Amino acid sequence: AELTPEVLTVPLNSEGKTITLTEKQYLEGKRLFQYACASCHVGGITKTNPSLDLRTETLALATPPRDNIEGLVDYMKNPTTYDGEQEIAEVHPSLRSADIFPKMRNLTEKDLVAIAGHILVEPKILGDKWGGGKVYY
Amino acid sequence: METLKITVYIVVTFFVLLFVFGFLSGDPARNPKRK
Amino acid sequence: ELVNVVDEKLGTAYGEKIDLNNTNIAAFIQYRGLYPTLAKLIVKNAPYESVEDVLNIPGLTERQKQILRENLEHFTVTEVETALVEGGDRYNNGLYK
Amino acid sequence: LNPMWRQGMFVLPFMARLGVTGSWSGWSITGETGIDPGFWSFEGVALAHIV
Amino acid sequence: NLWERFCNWVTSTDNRLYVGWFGVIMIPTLLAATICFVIAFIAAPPVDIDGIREPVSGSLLYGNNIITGAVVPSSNAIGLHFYPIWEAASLDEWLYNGGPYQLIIFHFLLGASCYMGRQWELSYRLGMRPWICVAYSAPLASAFAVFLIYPIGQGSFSDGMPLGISGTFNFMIVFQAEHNILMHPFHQLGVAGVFGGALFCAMHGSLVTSSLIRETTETESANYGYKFGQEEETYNIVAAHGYFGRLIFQYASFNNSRSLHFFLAAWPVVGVWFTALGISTMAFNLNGFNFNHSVIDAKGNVINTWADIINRANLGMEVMHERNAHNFPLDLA
Amino acid sequence: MEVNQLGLIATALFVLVPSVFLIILYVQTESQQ
Amino acid sequence: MEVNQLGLIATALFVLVPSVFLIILYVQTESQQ
Amino acid sequence: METITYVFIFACIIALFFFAIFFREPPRIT
Amino acid sequence: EKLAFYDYIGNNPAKGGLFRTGPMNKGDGIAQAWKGHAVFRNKEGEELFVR
Amino acid sequence: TLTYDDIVGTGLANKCPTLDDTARGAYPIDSSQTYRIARLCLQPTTFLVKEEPKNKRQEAEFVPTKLVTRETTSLDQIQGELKVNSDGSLTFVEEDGIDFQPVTVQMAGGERIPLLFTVKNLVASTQPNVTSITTSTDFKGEFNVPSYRTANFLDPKGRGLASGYDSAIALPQAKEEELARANVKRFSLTKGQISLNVAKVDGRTGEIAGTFESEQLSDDDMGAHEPHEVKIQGVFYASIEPA
Ligand code: CLA
Ligand code: CLA
Ligand code: CLA
Ligand code: CLA
Ligand SMILES: CC(C)=CCC/C(C)=C/CC/C(C)=C/CC/C(C)=C/CC/C(C)=C\CC/C(C)=C/CC/C(C)=C/CC/C(C)=C\CC/C(C)=C\CC1=CC(=O)C(C)=C(C)C1=O
Ligand SMILES: CCCCCCCCCCCCCCCC(=O)OC[C@H](CO[C@@H]1O[C@H](CS(=O)(=O)O)[C@@H](O)[C@H](O)[C@H]1O)OC(=O)CCCCCCCCCCCCCCC
Ligand SMILES: CCCCCCCCCCCCCCCC(=O)OC[C@H](COP(=O)(O)OC[C@@H](O)CO)OC(=O)CCCCCCCCCCCCCCC
Ligand SMILES: CCCCCCCCCCCCO[C@@H]1O[C@H](CO)[C@@H](O[C@H]2O[C@H](CO)[C@@H](O)[C@H](O)[C@H]2O)[C@H](O)[C@H]1O
Ligand SMILES: CCCCCCCCCCCCO[C@@H]1O[C@H](CO)[C@@H](O[C@H]2O[C@H](CO)[C@@H](O)[C@H](O)[C@H]2O)[C@H](O)[C@H]1O
Ligand code: OEX
Ligand SMILES: [Ca+2]
Ligand SMILES: [Cl-]
Ligand SMILES: [Cl-]
Repeated sequence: AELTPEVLTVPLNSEGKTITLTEKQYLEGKRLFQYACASCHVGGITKTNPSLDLRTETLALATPPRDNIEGLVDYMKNPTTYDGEQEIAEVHPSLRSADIFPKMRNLTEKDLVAIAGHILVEPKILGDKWGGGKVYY
Repeated sequence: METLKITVYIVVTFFVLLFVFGFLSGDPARNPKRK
Repeated sequence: ELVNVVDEKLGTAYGEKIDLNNTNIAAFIQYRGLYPTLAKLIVKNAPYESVEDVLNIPGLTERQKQILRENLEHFTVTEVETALVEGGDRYNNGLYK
Repeated sequence: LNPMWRQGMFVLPFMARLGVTGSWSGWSITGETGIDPGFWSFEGVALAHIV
Repeated sequence: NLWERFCNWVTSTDNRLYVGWFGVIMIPTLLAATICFVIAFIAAPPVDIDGIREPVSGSLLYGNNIITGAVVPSSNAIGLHFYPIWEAASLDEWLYNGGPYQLIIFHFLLGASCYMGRQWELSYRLGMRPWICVAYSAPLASAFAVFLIYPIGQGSFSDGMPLGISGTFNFMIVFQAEHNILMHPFHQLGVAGVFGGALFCAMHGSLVTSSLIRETTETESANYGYKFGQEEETYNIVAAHGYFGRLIFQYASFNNSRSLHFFLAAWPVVGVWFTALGISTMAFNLNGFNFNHSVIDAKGNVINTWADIINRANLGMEVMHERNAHNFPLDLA
Repeated sequence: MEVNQLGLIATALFVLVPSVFLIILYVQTESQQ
Repeated sequence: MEVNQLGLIATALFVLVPSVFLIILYVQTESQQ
Repeated sequence: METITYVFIFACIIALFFFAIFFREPPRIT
Repeated sequence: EKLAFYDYIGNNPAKGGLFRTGPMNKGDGIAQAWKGHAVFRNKEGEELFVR
Repeated sequence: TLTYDDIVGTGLANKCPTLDDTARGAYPIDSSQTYRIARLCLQPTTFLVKEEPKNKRQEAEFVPTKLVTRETTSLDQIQGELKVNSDGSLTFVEEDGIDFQPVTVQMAGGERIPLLFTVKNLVASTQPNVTSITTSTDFKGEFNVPSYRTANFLDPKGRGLASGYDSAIALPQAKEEELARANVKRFSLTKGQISLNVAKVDGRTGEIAGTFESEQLSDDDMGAHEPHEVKIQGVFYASIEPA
């Protein structure tokens, strides 16, 4: 098995348009995920709220859907609850709360796209390990 | 419990004072070779 | 005579759908637009005589009522099991990932 | 209905005869509660004999 | 002067067992710890170790044998709080919360430290070189690590090692679950220390026994060929050196008895120092090596190693240990 | 506890037969001179 | 047959404790000359 | 019954400790 | 109930055996409750007494 | 006004607040104004356990016990609605608070009685025609006693109600009829009765204080054994605010 462009092909929007990430983009997304998110999102789970996770099905059932690149980038800019009824930027890292979350200060749009691409590609690589918790370790 | 606490404090203080003043009572002299 | 009530509840419709009177709130994650606001209202206002009485929760909006109507077929109502709802287990039943 | 002589107690009646009624675990062979036996419970007598 | 006579008696080398000033502290503390241990191991009521009103019975009268019996560590609700008898409202409360464990371990640790000091003291009174106490510092450091330092780092004397055989095994298994001690280099150095200590003990014993000089006939035991206090060496050091130098090569063999016996002292003592330090450093949660999901294929699939199998076993222990005591996802202490 | 019954006598024999054996060999050693 | 279990160990002790006693004395008598 | 056995064996071990310390063969230096 | 328990031949000390070992409870059981005094009558209704 | 550093370690945190000795007033109650209990504290001082006689009919009196779980027994921070009924009786319905404490008391002979000392879902009313809360006001009421262990508790053999084994796995071929009482855990919700006797009133600040006696059952070990009847006696304090 290799990191083929079919593996690195992920939804871009909710309409159905797709994008293909480069391996450098995927590796930079993994590095930035480990830098800014993995302390609470290691393995695709959420440490401080285990009932939600970063599985593609869970992101797809979110409001608005977060199973594409644009939805995940929008979440990184303006995070909300799962039903999209309240904004949670004061307790979740974001660009709009980069003053209280300093690790989000130097994140560019390309960094956000790479992080979103890593989040979307990791289940396709790891199977049930992504978001599975310690059962699948 | 209060009587027990005072008794244990007295016993411990007695043994610790024995230890301290015994090691102050010329312990380096009490060796077989020198002094 | 001596029966485990949780397994008996799994024998009912509690084991197939979301019971409005017994199920832990995290199960409301598995449908769109229920968690956490509508789920909090549903768990707060339980017990329910029937499923459609979830539309009569006070303070519901038109959008939330439409969301509940779209998930009406995913809900059941059973008798309130004491072991499932005591100790605050409807909010935290000790199961994480 | 289950006193000490029904239970094969041989040395418990002699301690009870000379005035040892209570136990460190709270009971009394007289059947009452509350009583503080002090050191001289049945266990205290047994410990004194071992020492 | 009564004080001069008492000082002469305490430091007297003519006593059958030497007392000394370290022994003036050591005898009451070790007597208290021993008496309380025997009484608690036979007759203590069950102890709520995890602080969750789930008492664990460790005494013989409450349904244990020698193997399963233990003095149960004090309650998790107590933590590192000092819990003497007079702090409890009654003896029933003190026994319920595991007060005997704190009494025994505090008296034992003080008495064993004074045992080390007493070893120095007697070596000084006899004109000996003083470093037997340094060798004894390795098991003493181990006792301090499992009874004091690990509770301090973890924040509760409930996480100290229970005073029992099966309680010791429980301590080992939960420790491997939480810290991966097998993958810690200090524990590996400790295993090298104890395996090498057993190896070099068997080696030195067999090499000396092999080179014993013929002093007896075939009927009697060879041990009667040595007389206590004799001046001549009872075995041929050169013959043992010739054997062991032909067994491996000449320069792997000690021809110096003093260097050999220093090596015999030094190898297990340094190894046990390192494993005691491993227990203490894991008490501050600096755990053994974590190689979980270290080997990754070209696509990104996890290729399991033996470390992943160890991780599966550790996960089983982790999710089953103290099965009612955890309310939250992370076992942070 | 519902323990094995023979576990008493076995344990007793496990103490008794070797110990007295050693005791025999000790006492006859002491009476030699 | 519902016999006393302790009887077995009792019988064994009744055999063993005095018998080995005699054996001890006899053996230490034989090694005296 | 089993508790009595364990305590008996332990007490025999402690008695043996006493005799091995205070009634040992004296090391006679030759 | 204690007075009635004294009036019972199982508590007579001259009813045991040389090799009937153990407590008195090992013999007839552990006493739980007095069943009450039994009065026997015939069909006429005259009171009858057990020897 | 004692800070936390003045209180920690001393045991005063388990004590209910006391009213002054020169305070025996009356707190007026308007039938239109709604009232709340802003703070209800219950400090138990005595646990009595009903003995179980061997015979079917006996005295069956309560015996004293020794607390072994230290100063972890008081219920505090309890809030509720204090409504006025049409009969003039005042009804207290609790809503939330620290309304339960697990308590283990030791009977003579070493036996331990765990119980969930609780006033969970307490509804307590007075006698009719109470227009002012005085030192003769009494609150008689009932509460729910849930199971001492909840459904996720695992027994030493790993059996439980909502989690765990359903059989004795270490006896794979033993008969399961004799072990059905231990294998099948049951959740019990019993009823308790409590009487709160007002003894001191502060008509200015709205505070009342007095004594309580409650009756409930002890822990049944998820239906393994029968519970014991427990009577709890102590003092209480309640702050009554106009809502
Ligand atoms: C060699 C004597 C000795 C020593 C050192 C100890 C030591 C101890 N006992 Mg103890 N005990 C002893 C004999 C001794 N016991 C005997 C003979 C009995 C039977 C009567 C008991 C019965 C007993 C009970 C029943 C209990 C203890 C407890 C304790 C602990 C705390 C005691 C305390 O608070 O004292 C405080 C008193 C002092 C600190 C005295 C101060 C006097 C000097 C100035 C010391 C200053 C301290 C400073 C660090 C300097 C140290 C000396 C320095 C030169 C190194 C402690 C480990 C308790 C325990 O284990 O709790 C868990 C407990 O409950 N003991
Ligand atoms: C083949 C496999 C193997 C081997 C060889 C070892 C070897 C060792 N392990 Mg280890 N371990 C293993 C597998 C193994 N382990 C596995 C699989 C696990 C996971 C379950 C662990 C988990 C584990 C833990 C958690 C710990 C060890 C420890 C140790 C060390 C114990 C020896 C020691 O500290 O002595 C030193 C001496 C003592 C401990 C005794 C102190 C004696 C005091 C000072 C005096 C006592 C006096 C006494 C009461 C009275 C005497 C009676 C009479 C004369 C009066 C040793 C290096 C321990 C360690 O590192 O030690 C700190 C430790 O805590 N292991
Ligand atoms: C096939 C047999 C075998 C071999 C070769 C080893 C070898 C080893 N084990 Mg191991 N082990 C074995 C069986 C074996 N084990 C079994 C059956 C068990 C129980 C299931 C264990 C349990 C065990 C544990 C729990 C641990 C080890 C550890 C170790 C390492 C250090 C141990 C040590 O110093 O021993 C004492 C022996 C000596 C001090 C003598 C020296 C031996 C060295 C290693 C050989 C050097 C020879 C040299 C390289 C050859 C060329 C020389 C020439 C140029 C002159 C070592 C690699 C430890 C470890 O993982 O360390 C990293 C450790 O923690 N073992
Ligand atoms: C004055 C002596 C005496 C008395 C009256 C009692 C009385 C009692 N004991 Mg007790 N006991 C004693 C000494 C005594 N004990 C001693 C010294 C010990 C330590 C070994 C014990 C250990 C003990 C235990 C462990 C138990 C009792 C129990 C009992 C009760 C039941 C009695 C029973 O089953 O007897 C049975 C008696 C016999 C079967 C008679 C034995 C007859 C011998 C074997 C005849 C020997 C013949 C001889 C070999 C012939 C030699 C001939 C040769 C010279 C030619 C009873 C209250 C039991 C009880 O219920 O307690 C709760 C119990 O469990 N006792
Ligand atoms: C077809 C073919 C090839 C045929 C074979 C025929 C042929 C001619 C072959 C020969 C050629 C040849 C050798 C072949 C090459 C193959 C070869 C290299 C084999 C590999 C061998 C191998 C795998 C390993 C062997 C090396 C090995 C075991 C090393 C271990 C070294 C080791 C750890 C030693 C340390 C020992 C030590 C320092 C500690 C001991 C301390 C101690 C307690 C004892 C010492 C001691 C104690 C006493 O108490 C007394 C009193 C004395 C005094 C004393 O000292
Ligand atoms: C449960 C609560 C109750 C507990 C009960 C405890 C009460 C203790 C009472 C002690 C009474 C005396 C008995 C000891 C006598 C003795 O030992 O003879 C040996 C000699 C006798 O006195 C020596 O011998 C001579 C005396 S004599 O002439 O032989 O009589 C004398 O000349 C010499 O100076 C003197 O040193 O004693 C000595 O050698 C010096 C004192 C050493 C004794 C230390 C005790 C052991 C402590 C070990 C701690 C851990 C133990 C754990 C178990 C494995
Ligand atoms: C006669 C030997 C019997 C051995 C049986 C047990 C073997 C154990 C397994 C192998 C171990 C190898 C180590 C030997 C090491 C070795 O090399 O030994 C050799 C040694 C004899 O060597 P030497 O002739 O040099 O004698 C050495 C003397 O100088 C002593 O210093 O043998 C013995 O003395 C051992 C005797 C048995 C010791 C154990 C006794 C077992 C008792 C168990 C309880 C019985 C209860 C019975 C209940 C009914
Ligand atoms: C909690 C304890 C710590 C506080 C107290 C200690 C503070 C330091 C003050 C120093 C006191 C030392 O005082 C010390 O006492 C002993 C007892 O009289 C003296 O006297 C001793 O002398 C010789 C040894 O030289 C002995 O044979 C003699 O029997 C003995 O009396 C010491 O010569 C003196 O040095
Ligand atoms: C190395 C030997 C040292 C000495 C050991 C012997 C000392 C005397 C022991 C007396 C023990 C009491 O007496 C003996 O007790 C055991 C229980 O313990 C009883 O046994 C009874 O109870 C157990 C439960 O404990 C039941 O499972 C068992 O079926 C039943 O028989 C015996 O019927 C009785 O005879
Ligand atoms: O106590 Mn004894 O072990 Ca140390 O981790 Mn947390 O706490 Mn419990 O769990 Mn895992
Ligand atoms: Ca009143
Ligand atoms: Cl555990
Ligand atoms: Cl937790």
